[PDB]
Amino acid sequence: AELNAKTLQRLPGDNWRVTSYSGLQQTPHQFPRGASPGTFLHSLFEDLDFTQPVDPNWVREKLELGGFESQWEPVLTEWITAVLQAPLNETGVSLSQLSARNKQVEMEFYLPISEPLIASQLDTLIRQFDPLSAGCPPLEFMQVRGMLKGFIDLVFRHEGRYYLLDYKSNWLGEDSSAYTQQAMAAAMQAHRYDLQYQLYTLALHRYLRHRIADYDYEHHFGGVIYLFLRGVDKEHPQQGIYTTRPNAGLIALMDEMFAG
Amino acid sequence: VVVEEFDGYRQIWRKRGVMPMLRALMSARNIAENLLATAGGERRLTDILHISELLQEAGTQLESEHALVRWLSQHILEPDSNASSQQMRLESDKHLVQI
Amino acid sequence: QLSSKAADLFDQYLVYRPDWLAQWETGHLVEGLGEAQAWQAPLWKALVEYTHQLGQPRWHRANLYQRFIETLESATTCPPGLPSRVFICGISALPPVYLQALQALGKHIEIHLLFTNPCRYYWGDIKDPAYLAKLLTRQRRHSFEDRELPLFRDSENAGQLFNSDGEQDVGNPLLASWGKLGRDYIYLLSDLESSQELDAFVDVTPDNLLHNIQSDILELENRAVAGVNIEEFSRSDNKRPLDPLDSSITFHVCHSPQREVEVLHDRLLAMLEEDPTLTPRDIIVMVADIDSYSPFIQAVFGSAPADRYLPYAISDRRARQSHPVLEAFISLLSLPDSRFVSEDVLALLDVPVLAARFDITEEGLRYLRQWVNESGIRWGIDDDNVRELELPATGQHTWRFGLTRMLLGYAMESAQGEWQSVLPYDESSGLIAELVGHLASLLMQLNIWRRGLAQERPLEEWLPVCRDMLNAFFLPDAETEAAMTLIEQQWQAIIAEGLGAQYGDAVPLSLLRDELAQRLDQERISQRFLAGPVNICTLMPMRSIPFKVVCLLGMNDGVYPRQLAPLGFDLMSQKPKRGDRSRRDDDRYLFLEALISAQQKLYISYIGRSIQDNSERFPSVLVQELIDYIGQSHYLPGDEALNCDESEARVKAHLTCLHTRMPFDPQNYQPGERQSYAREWLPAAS
Amino acid sequence: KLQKQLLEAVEHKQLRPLDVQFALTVAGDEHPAVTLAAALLSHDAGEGHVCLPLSRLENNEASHPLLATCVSEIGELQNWEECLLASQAVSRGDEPTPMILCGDRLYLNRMWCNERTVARFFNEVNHAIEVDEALLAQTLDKLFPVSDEINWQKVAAAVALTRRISVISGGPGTGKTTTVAKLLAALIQMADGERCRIRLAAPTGKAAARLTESLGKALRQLPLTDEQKKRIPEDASTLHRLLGAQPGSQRLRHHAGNPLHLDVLVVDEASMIDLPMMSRLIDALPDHARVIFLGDRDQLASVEAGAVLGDICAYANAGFTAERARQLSRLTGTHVPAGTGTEAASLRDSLCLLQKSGIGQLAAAINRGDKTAVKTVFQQDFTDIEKRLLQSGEDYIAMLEEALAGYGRYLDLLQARAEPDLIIQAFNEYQLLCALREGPFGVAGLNERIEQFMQQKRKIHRWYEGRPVMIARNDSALGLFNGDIGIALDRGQGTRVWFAMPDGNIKSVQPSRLPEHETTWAMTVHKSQGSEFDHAALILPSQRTPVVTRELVYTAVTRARRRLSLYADERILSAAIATRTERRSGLAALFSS
Repeated sequence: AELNAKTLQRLPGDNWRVTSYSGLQQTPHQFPRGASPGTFLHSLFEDLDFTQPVDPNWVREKLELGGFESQWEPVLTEWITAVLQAPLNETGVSLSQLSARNKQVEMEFYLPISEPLIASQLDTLIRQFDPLSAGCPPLEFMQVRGMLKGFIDLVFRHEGRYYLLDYKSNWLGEDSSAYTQQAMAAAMQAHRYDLQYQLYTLALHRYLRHRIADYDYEHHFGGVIYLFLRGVDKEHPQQGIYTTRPNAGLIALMDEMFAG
Repeated sequence: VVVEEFDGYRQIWRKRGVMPMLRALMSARNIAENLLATAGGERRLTDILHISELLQEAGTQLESEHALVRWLSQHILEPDSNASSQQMRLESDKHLVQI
Repeated sequence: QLSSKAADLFDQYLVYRPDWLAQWETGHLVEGLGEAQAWQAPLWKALVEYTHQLGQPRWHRANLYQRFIETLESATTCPPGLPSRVFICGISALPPVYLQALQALGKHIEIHLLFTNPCRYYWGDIKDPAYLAKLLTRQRRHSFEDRELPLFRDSENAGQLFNSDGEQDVGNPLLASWGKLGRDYIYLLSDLESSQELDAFVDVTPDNLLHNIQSDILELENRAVAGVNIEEFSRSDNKRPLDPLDSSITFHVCHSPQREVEVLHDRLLAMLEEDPTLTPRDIIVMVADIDSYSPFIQAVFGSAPADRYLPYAISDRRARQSHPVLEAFISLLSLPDSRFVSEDVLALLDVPVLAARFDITEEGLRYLRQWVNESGIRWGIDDDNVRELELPATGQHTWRFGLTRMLLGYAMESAQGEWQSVLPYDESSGLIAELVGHLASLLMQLNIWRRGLAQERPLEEWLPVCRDMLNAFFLPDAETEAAMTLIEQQWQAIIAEGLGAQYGDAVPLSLLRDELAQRLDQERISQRFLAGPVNICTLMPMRSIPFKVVCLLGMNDGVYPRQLAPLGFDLMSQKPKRGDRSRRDDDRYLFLEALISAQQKLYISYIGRSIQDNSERFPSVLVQELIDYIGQSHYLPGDEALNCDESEARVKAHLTCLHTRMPFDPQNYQPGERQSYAREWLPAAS
Repeated sequence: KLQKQLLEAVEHKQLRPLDVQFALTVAGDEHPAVTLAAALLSHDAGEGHVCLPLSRLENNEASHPLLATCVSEIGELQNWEECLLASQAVSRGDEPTPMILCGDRLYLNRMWCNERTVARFFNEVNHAIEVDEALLAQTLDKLFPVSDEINWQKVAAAVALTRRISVISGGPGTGKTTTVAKLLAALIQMADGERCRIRLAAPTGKAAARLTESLGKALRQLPLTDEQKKRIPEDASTLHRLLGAQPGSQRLRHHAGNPLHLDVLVVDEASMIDLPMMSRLIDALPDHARVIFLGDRDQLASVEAGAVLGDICAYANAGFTAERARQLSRLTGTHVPAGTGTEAASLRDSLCLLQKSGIGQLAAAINRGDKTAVKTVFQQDFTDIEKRLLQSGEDYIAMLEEALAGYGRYLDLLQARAEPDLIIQAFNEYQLLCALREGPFGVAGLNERIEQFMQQKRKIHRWYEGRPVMIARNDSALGLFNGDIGIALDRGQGTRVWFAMPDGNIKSVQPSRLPEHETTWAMTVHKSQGSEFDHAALILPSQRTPVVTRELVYTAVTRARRRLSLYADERILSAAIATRTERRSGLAALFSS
C-alpha cells in the first residue's frame, strides 16, 4: 500500500534561552592560579567582616578548610588588610567603613531581553558613547531572546550614593606596576568586561528604579568599581582598582533597546 | 571521501553518542532499508537496533569512548546472559508457529 | 548505618513531634505509643546530656519554638530585625508547628500565603460537630461578595460530614482519593484564629475533555454515572458529550522506554505544528525516574535531523561532571582491600590524568596491554600481598614478578637462560622499554599507599590524606581541577562534621569511602530547568508550574508512585497525625497537581505490553482511576443511547492508542490522525 | 638505603625511572655500590653508550653528582672489580647474568652478545676468496684507465673482491658510489655462469633513493651485456624493510632461521649502523654471502655511542699487512704500501680508505693541526668557505642576518606562493647546523631566536604559512621517516603539510596527523646525516664545552653540497678540532687480542 510521512512546515523552534555574560563572550603574584584558587579568593570576601580587622586564627582555618597549608596565612592576613583599607574613587571610601546595613553580597538578578539582541545592532550603540569600545572588533554573539543572568560581587551605598563592585584575580605572570590605568583597561577590552559592567549597570538601574520611590540615575548612582585582588598594593592607591561611570546617555538608549 | 564521512561520523559520535551516530550511519548508507529488503534481514535489523539501545545505556555511564569499545568487546567475548541482554522477539512472529 | 537512620528520625521527631522529645528530655514516656519507643527516649535524653558535656548550645528546634510563640504572644508590635512582609508561594504542605509559629508571627509581620487548591469550596475534614461553627466564617472575594460552603447549612449535616471523622462524599472522587495531602493542609489553614482568608478563582469554561475534568474538580461534583437504577442504566445521553477531535486528554500504550519516548517526540511535533503559538519552554515532560529514561531522552532528541531537531533540557538528573576521576579515586581508596587484578590496574590507566602524572602515552598503553598479557601479570602486586590474603606464597604471576621479568629481558636476551628462576622477557630490549620504568613507578606508589591506608586513624589524621593522594596519583588539568576540588570539598566537609561533633575514636577507611559514594551522587543540577528548551525531569513534590502541554512517562504499575517504606521502628507511622508527610501521599497529590496544571493538552503514556516477552503490564492506579472517571462521565457522539458500561469502554478504547513495536512498522506512516514525522524509516516502510 | 637517595635523581632528572627500577630489581639488597653501578649502566645504555668502564665510575671527575653519595656507601674500598663480581648481579660471562664484567668494562648481556657477534664476524668466520689474479687484474685494468700511479679505488675493488666482508671508507664527494659501480660491474663480469644476486640497503630511505640514482648514473657509464644488465639490482629499501621488521613487535622475519637470499649485499652509509643492527644483520647472513659497507671514519654517526664503523676504521690508519701489500701489488699492478707491525691481520686487510676527492681541503686539514685549519679558511677564501668571528652578541645578530641570506631564496619561494614539490627541493638549498642542543647557541637556542628574528622582520608571520617542518620520529603508517622534511601550505582544500615520496608523487598530510614535528630552520648535525644541502651554516657557542667535537664540525662541513658559511670563534672552533669523540666500546680492545 501507499504511505507517506508528514513534514513540518514552520521552523521547529526559535531561540529562547536564559544565559549570562559567559554565554556571550564564550608577593600577591606567587599565589596559585586556576579556578580553585580564584574561587577561594572570592570565598574569602564572601563571609569576611569588613569593619572588624583580620584574625590570623580565621585565616588559618579558612586555608585549612580549603586544603592549603600554613605557608599562606602569614602572607594573607596582611594583604587582606591592605584591600579593606584601600580608598576607592574620588570619595576615598574604605571597605572597612561599610556597615552591615549597607552591605549586599552576591546579588543574583534576572534581566529579560524582549526583542532578539543582534550583535551589530548593539556594539554600534556601545562604541558610540563608550570610548572603551573603540578597541577590539565588535562583539560576536548569536541572536538571543530571553532572560539574562549575572552575579554581582558586592553592592553598597555610601553618603546616599550606591556603588557597584566586582572581583577579578587572574594575572598569573604579573606582580609590579603592570597593573595601571592603561593596562587594566587594556585587559578590560581583552576579556570583554566592557559589556559586563554595562549590563550590570542596566540591571542595577532597573533594580534601583523599581525598589526606590522617586529614583534618579544621576543622583543616586556612584559608578562602577572593578577590584583586582592581586593588584591591590599599599604603595599605589591607583593600582588594583578601576572606576568608570556610564555616560547616562548610553543606559537611557540601552534600556529602550532592551524594552522594545 | 570515505575517511571524510567516517570523520564526520566520529564528530557526531563525540558530540552526541552511540545511538545518534548509528542513526546517521543507517540513514546515509540506507542499510536499514536494504536489510528489510534482504530475506531474513528484519531479524538482523532488530538486533542492530537493540545493540544500539544497550550501547546507549552503557554509553551514558562511561564517558570515555575507548572504555565504551572495551565494554562492548568484553561483553562479546563472554555473553552476559542478562534478561535485558536477551534477544527480543521478531515482529510478526505472532503469525508464526511458536516453538 | 544505625547512627544515620536514628539521626534521621530524631530530625523528623524535632519537626513533627516536638512534644515527644519534650517528654523524653525529662525521662517520662508517652502513653499509648508504639513499641520500640522504650530504648529511644534515653538515646535522645543522653544525646541532650552528651551535647551538654561538650559545651555546645542546648537550644534546638524542638524546645525553641514554644518559647518563640510565647515571646511573640505578649510583646510589643515592633521587634527589631524582622522583615516587613514575607511570602509563602508554591508550598502545599507544611507541618503544624510552622503554622503555629506563623500564626503568632502575624500579629507583627504581614504574611501572605499563596496556596493553590483545586476546589473553590471547602473539601477538608472536620474535628467535632462544634468545630464547624468556627468553619462557617466567610471567604472574601474580589467581588466583595462572601463565599460559603455549597448548599449552605444543608451540606454540613447532609451525608458529607459523617460520624466522628471528616468529610465522606467529598464531591468528585478524584479529589478525595488523590488529594489526601491537601486535605489536612486546608484543614490546618482554616484552623488559624487570626488569619484572614480571601479567594480568587477563575472559572474554567468546560469545552475540551481536560477543561471538563478541571471543572468537575473545581465545582466539586460527581459526573460519573453509576447506574443505580435500570432507567438510569439504559440511557447514556445524560453524560457529557465528548468530541472525537479533542486531543486534550490522551492515553498512549507503548512497548519499551525507547519506543515510548520516540513516539512522544512525534506527538510533540504534532502539537507544535497544530498551534500558531507553542513554545517548547511551555511544554513539560515528567518521568517517574529520570535516571532510567535519561539515555533514551538524549538519544531520540539528539538523533533528530536539523529541520526536525528541537531543543531539550534534562533536569533533576544526578549531577556528574567527570565520571572516571570520581570512580577511579574511589577505586584508589579500595587499595588496601584490592586484589590488584591486571585488568583493574589497566582500568586505572584508562584515566588520562592518572597516565599523565606518570607520562604514559595513549600510544604506549597499547604496548602495556600486550606486555602485561604476555609477561604473565595476573595476580596481586607483591608477594607480601599474597600472604596478607592468607594464600600460599608463590613468587610468580605478580606485578613484581612481571616487572622483574620485563626488566630482566631489557638487560639480557631470553636465549641466555634463567637467572633468579625468572625468565627474561625479550619483547622490549629497546627505547620502548622506557615505558616499563614509568609503569614500575606507578606500582611503587600503589605499594606505598596500600600500606598506609590499612591502619585506622583518627579523623584529624585523615584530613591531609585526600590532598596527598590527589597530587601524587593525578596531574591536574583545566577540566579536572573542578572535579578534584569537589572531591576535597566533600571529603573535608565530612571530616569537619566529624571533628565538629568531637569524635576521637579511630575510623577505618572503609567507612569514609562508602560515605563518599553516598554524598557525591546526591548532587544534582536544576540550572537547565526553565532555560527554554523542552523541560525533562522527574516529578518533584511541592513544585507545580502551570503549563500548556504536560506529558507523563513511566506510569506502569509499581513504578509510580515511588514506594519508600518506613524504617519500621519509626513511631510516627504507628500513630499518624494531620501534618505527617509520606512519600506515597506526595506522589499521589503530585498526579493531581499535574492534572490541574495543564491548561491545554495532557499527555499520559505507559507501557501496556513488555517488548521482551510480550506480556501484559498495567498502568498506575492513579491513571487507572482517571480513565475510569473519563469513561463513566462522558460518551461518544456516535451512540447517544447504548448503555452505561458499553459507552464507558467505548470512550476508554477511543482515547487509548496502541503504538507499534518497531519504528519501521508501516502502520505509523499510514495517513490519518497519528502519523510519524520520521523520514528516515519512510524508505524502510515502503 | 640508597633507594630513597636514588628517588631524588628522578626529581633531579639525572636518571630515568627505567634506570632506577632496573637497579633495585637486579642488584637488590646487595651493597649500594652494585645498585648505583647498575643505575649508571642503565642510564648510559639508555643514552646509547655501549659499556661503562670501571675507571670512569671510580673517578670523582665523572658527572651525575649523585655519584658523590657513593663515598658514603662504597666507603672507598678502591676495588670495583672485587665488589661487583662478588654479587650475583655481575659475573664473568659463565653464568646467565644480566651484567658482564670482562675487560674492566661493565655492561649488559645484550651489549655483550652484540659486541662478541660483531667483533668475531670481522675476525673469524670470514674466508679469503681466492680467484685468478691475472683475470681479476685484466678486469680492473679495463675499468680504470690510469695504471701509472697507485689508485685507491683500484685497491678498494681488489680488497672487496678478494675478501668476503670488506669496508670502503671515504669522505663525501670522493667517488665512493662510482667505486661501488666499478666493484659491482667487476663482480658480475667475474662470474659469467654463476648466479649473482645484488642487494642495495641503507639505514634510511632518503639515502637509499640517493643510492639508487647515484648507482644508476655510475653504472650506465660502463658497458654491459643483457645478462649483466639483467643481474643489475633494481632498487634499495630500508634496512628495516630488508630484514622485515614488524611495526608492532620487535621480531624479524629472517634472523637465524631464515637467511637473506642473496649473493652480495651493499650497505650505503654504514655510519648510521648502530651496534644492535650490525649484530642483527650478521646472524641473518649466510656463509656464501659477501657484504660491503659504505661510509666515512670521521662521520659523527661512526663515533657516536653505539656505533660500529667508528672503531673498525680506527685500525685502517695502520695500513695493510706486509703480505697483503705484496698480494695487492700483484693485483692492481702497482706498489701497495705495507703497514708497520702486526696488530690484527683479518681486520686490517678488509679495510680500505679513499684519500682522493674548499670543502675537501678544509676537511683534510681537520685531522691535522690547527695551523693548517686557520690557514685554509683564511687565504684565497676558496669561494666555498667563509669565516665570521663571533664573540659579542652584536656578531650574533649579524649571524642571523646572513642566515636569512641563505634562506633568502627559500623564504621568497614561500612568499611567492609556489608549489610544494619545488619548495621541498628548495629547502634543501640551505640549512643551519649547531653543536649544542640548548643555550645561546643550540637547537633550543636558535629556534627561539630565529623565530624571534622572523617576528622582528616581516618575511613570514606566525603552523604558519610556508613553514618547513621535519619529522622527529619514524612513522610506519604515513610512510615518512625521521630526518625527512615537509612543507605546510594551503592548496585551497585546506592547510596541510606535503611530502615527496620516492616515486615522485606528492602526499598531503593534515597538521594533526603528523606523529612528531619541530622547527627545522636549524638542525642537529647528527640528524642531518645522509641529507644533502646546497648551502650550510655552522653555529658554534662562545662557551667551551666538550659537546663541540671534531666529527661534529666535520659532518657540518660535509653536509653542504657546494656553498658553506661559518660563524665561530677561532679559539673555540680550532680547539674543538683537536678534541675528538671518545668511544668506550670494547670492540677495539678485542681486535688487539
